[PDB]
Amino acid sequence: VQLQESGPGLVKPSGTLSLTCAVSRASISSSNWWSWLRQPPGKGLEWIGEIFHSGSTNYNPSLRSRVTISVDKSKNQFSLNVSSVTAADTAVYYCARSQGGSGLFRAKWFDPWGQGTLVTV
Amino acid sequence: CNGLYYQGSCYILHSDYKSFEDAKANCAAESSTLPNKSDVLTTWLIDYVEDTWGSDGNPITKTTSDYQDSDVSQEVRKYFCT
Amino acid sequence: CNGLYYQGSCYILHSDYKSFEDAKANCAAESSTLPNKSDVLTTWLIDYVEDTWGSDGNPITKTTSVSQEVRKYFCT
Amino acid sequence: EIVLTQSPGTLSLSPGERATLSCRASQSVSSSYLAWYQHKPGQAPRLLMYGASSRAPGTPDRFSGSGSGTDFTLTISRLEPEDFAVYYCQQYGSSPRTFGQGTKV
Repeated sequence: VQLQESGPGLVKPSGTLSLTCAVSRASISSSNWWSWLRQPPGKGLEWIGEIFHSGSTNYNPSLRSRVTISVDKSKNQFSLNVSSVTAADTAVYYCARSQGGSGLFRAKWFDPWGQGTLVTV
Repeated sequence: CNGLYYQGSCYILHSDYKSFEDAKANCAAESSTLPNKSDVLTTWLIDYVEDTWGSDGNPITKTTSDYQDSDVSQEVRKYFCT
Repeated sequence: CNGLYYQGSCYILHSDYKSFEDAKANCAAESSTLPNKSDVLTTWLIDYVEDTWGSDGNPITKTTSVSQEVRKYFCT
Repeated sequence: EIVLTQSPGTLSLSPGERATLSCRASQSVSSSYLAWYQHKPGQAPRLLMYGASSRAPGTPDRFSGSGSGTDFTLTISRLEPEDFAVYYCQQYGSSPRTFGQGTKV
């Protein structure tokens, strides 16, 4: 399951930053919860939400208002739009996969990561 | 019955992902309530019931106390209905 | 029994995450085996057994028209 | 939001050592559910361990993990030039999944 991130590097403050990731070697419709994560430069990582093939989205309470994660099955791309940026969101956003989602046995740990694109506000 | 059973109480899973209020509404409409963390903590059921909804309004975990202070109301999670 | 029930078959959950071969060994120790895909596809059991190992060697799923993975395994 | 703190910010060593990395939690983590990761600069992060004591396939046996509740720890028995990099704690027993600060080697 090769995940590759692609999006606009520069997003001015208060704008919407849209990062789209491509699922390869597997199906987005498969039983996997696709999550997006953040790595602020020099600080600890965070978890800015997750999505499924049915559109169900579970966010971090801190970032729930700003973020919106969507899925497009036709192009097998799960994307994330972060609105109302406050210039503190600069980070290397990562795609992620969490086994499970169709059943009751979701494995939270994000085994296959993906090279993250660095966005500078 | 069509699910787990413990001490005469039978819990049916619901694969659909829904918030706490909707889960409680569905359980009540189906003549049932959300599982109680008290009866599910020590028993084996927890292995199946982890990360599902409970009466108190928080996902069920093996921790004894110190429930998640951070709000979990606006979240989606599978639920069991007795 | 302690686990799920169908057609007189008891399914026990081993929450520990393990590969297919360790799952087979653990089930053999229990004198049981991994679930078969045929018996679970047409049942509510599927909702519980999805993304859990099966005897075929691939994860049990309703889709489709690896030894490098570890997933929660049932035992019957 | 369980805040995870990794005590040794940088454990500088030359190849060959029983390196020990530790990380604690503000609240008890259910089932010792902590999966460490690896971060080679630029390279895609890996899953070294899940459950705090189990190694995911693809990582050598030199990684041994132990812990419960508050305290969790990773140990490298011997070090090789291709096994030193940043390391992370990841608890998934709380509703928001929280990581930990890096521990560079």
